[PDB]
Amino acid sequence: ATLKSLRETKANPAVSIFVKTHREHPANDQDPIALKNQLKIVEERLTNEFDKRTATTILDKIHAETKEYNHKYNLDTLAIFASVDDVQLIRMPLDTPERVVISNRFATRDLVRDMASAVHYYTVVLTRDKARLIEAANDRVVAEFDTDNAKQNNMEGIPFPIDNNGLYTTGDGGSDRSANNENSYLKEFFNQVDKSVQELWGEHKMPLVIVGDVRNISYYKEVCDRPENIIATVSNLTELEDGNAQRIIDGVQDAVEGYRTSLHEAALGEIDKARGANALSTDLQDVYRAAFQGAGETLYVRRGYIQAAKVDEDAQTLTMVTDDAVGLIIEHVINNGGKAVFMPQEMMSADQPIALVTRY
Amino acid sequence: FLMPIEDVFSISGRGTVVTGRVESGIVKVGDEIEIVGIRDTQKTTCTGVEMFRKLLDEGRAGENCGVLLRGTKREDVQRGQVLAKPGSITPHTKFDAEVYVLSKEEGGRHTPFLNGYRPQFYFRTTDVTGAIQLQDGTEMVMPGDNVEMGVELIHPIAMDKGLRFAIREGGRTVGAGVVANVNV
Amino acid sequence: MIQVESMLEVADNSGARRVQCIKVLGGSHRRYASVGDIIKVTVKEAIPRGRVKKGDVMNAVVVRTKKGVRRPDGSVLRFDDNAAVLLNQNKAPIATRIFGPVTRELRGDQFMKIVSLAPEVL
RNA sequence: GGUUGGCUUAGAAGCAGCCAUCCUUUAAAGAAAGCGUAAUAGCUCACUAGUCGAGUCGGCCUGCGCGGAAGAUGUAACGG
RNA sequence: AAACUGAAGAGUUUGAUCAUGGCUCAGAUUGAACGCU
RNA sequence: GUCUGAGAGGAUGAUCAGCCACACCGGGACUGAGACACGGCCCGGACUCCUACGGGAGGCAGCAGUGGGGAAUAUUGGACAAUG
Repeated sequence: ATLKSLRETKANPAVSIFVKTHREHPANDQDPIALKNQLKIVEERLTNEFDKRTATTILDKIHAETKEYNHKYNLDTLAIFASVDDVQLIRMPLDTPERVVISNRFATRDLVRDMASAVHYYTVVLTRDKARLIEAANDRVVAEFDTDNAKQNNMEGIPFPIDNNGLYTTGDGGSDRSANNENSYLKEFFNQVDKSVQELWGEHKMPLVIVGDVRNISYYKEVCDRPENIIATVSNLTELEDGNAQRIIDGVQDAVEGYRTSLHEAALGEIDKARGANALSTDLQDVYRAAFQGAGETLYVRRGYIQAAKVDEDAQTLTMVTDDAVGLIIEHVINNGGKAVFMPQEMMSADQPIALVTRY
Repeated sequence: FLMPIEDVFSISGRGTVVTGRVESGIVKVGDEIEIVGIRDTQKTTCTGVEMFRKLLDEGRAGENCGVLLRGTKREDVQRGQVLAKPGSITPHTKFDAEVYVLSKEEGGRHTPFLNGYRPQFYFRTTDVTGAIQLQDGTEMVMPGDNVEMGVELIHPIAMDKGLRFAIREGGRTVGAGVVANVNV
Repeated sequence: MIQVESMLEVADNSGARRVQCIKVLGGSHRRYASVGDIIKVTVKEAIPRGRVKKGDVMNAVVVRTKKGVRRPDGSVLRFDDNAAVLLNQNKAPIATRIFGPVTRELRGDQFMKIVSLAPEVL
């Protein structure tokens, strides 16, 4: 059901069927037809290259499981991982092309992509009266750091939510309104908020997104202890005091996607560095060989590059069978401890859709 | 006569002009010439030779004359093909080459040339993906060696026995070759 | 003498008709641009469906001024308008026709096509 | 020298990490104290023999010093 | 002597019917294009 | 006139013939029997070109033909032998 189990499960044959699928109606009208077409493809493929008994057994096992599917609660892709024994049915957001892969292992490259796309971060919400802190992973709020968080127990700074109970906000103080110390007081309040954020970050380091009015964001920026840890600043999020934590998370999504895009833009420079050092392979067969013998450190794939090839394992040659040679290379790189990065089609040219930064 | 095509444009009332360094031979107004390479061979005739916005008497070897064509619609000619004397030079895709693999001191790669390698081949003014095919007894070519290999380009390229090309991967030179035989 | 917030007529065919100086370039407190000086402008009124649109920020070179330009013999040469010619992002002319005269201060390398396209060069 | 000790790991070879740290030829040499390698390679060290000739090596304690030691009108932190 | 010669309907609303009424079709024509030949 | 229609009507105005208007855009006229002149003039304009930078040249909606636009439309042919 998870990427771990799918990658660690072996079968013969193992069938991965990926069906293009829609969230809304009437777009989801074709999801039953698309699934049925994709199942016809695999039925005839299995009957052709294994036998009628294997084909009918696998297709019966997956039919019994896809009969329940509502098709009204579809995500943006429906993946089916079938063997003669077990059948797993997952709905992935991301994307994929309608394809049938039959091999000794499941086509888990799209799950690898989704896993490699994940970002875990803090969201510091600032107003002139209060600060909030939300821990987040992609689209969802992990925790909102209230008194019930139990990670604020040994806090030496003010724990979240930090209300601005400064002297000028209540009226005891010194230097009444004629002094015009509001900016200095608000600067120090955001400095203390930053102190709390840094205290909580020093145990669970991960980047922060600063959310709030443009003036508050900037006052915070010229006060933050580690301003180079800030990945994004969102100044058009609404109802920052009473709003839902999930609402804040939904607000920061354009910034988070921009940060992912910037991460790929940066990986461009890593490829150039490897090319200069002559430790980069871009030929498909060379990439396969280096990935197979554990020499691959970082694989870069054009996000949709799918090539079928006549892979020979013992002879260690690749010619153009395995329907996902790129997927097999991804699996080898992940297995031998390397990383996989799926770059957008405009960061990576269609001339060179794959690039392995090798270990030596 | 041969001239690789670098730039293609069209002038109203005059026709398609193909610019390029004339490699050899002579071209003058009225000469019949064929456009050989990438696509299928097509004949045509010369109507104008000009450079620096002035008409020239005839384009000779070395000079950068841009020759004008008759009836070519500027889409049947592209960067990479050669303007050649008819009959001379045939568009090939399978050719044997005496390829020397660069070492790591002249650029080159740290890994050998192995059968099934697909680098880009630059001949005169274009690069085309190829398919190195070593003969029997050779499985890989050590960086620094030189050997005869067969190449199956992805589209035809006009070549003759003795033309020098360069091999490249990722924009850096991985070897230099000279054609020794052209097969069909 | 052109300064920020000065309107200049456009002396080429790039579609703009009036530009406003928003920066005099080439110095941290530089006050004035004369002929041959590169300025940052916004185009304030352009012709419909031209190359340049109203509100665009771009480079120009001053090609004539009302203050005048001095010559080595001590003469001054003045014009009836302040006029610029729009430039690329690499400070090269984007003009195929130059309107009105220009001066020989544009002689050099980067404004040679302005000089050769002007109807007359003083 | 056994020997890339075993395990691990993509690798894992004295030198990522974990468990041993044994034997041999010895004058001596560690299942290695560093550098180095993707891992190897490589350069050292410990240790022994030779040369040299007389004192030398390392911890502990005490006294007085040194660095750590940047601010705003003028030296300007012995009153001179 | 002659120029004086010309006129077709079908399907589809209903459980079925008649009417109404639209839509569609069979013909002729072209400075025609396109597809196959 | 053409197509359709039994007709009445409906649609249409390629090729052939009559009439009109136009000749890169605006304006003025000259010469002449006749022009406000398609391959004439003057002035102005836009565009293309030449220039020694002072100044100049041009108008295929004639026949071929080129670029372009387009679903799409031809030869850079011959002769004045015939009718004019």
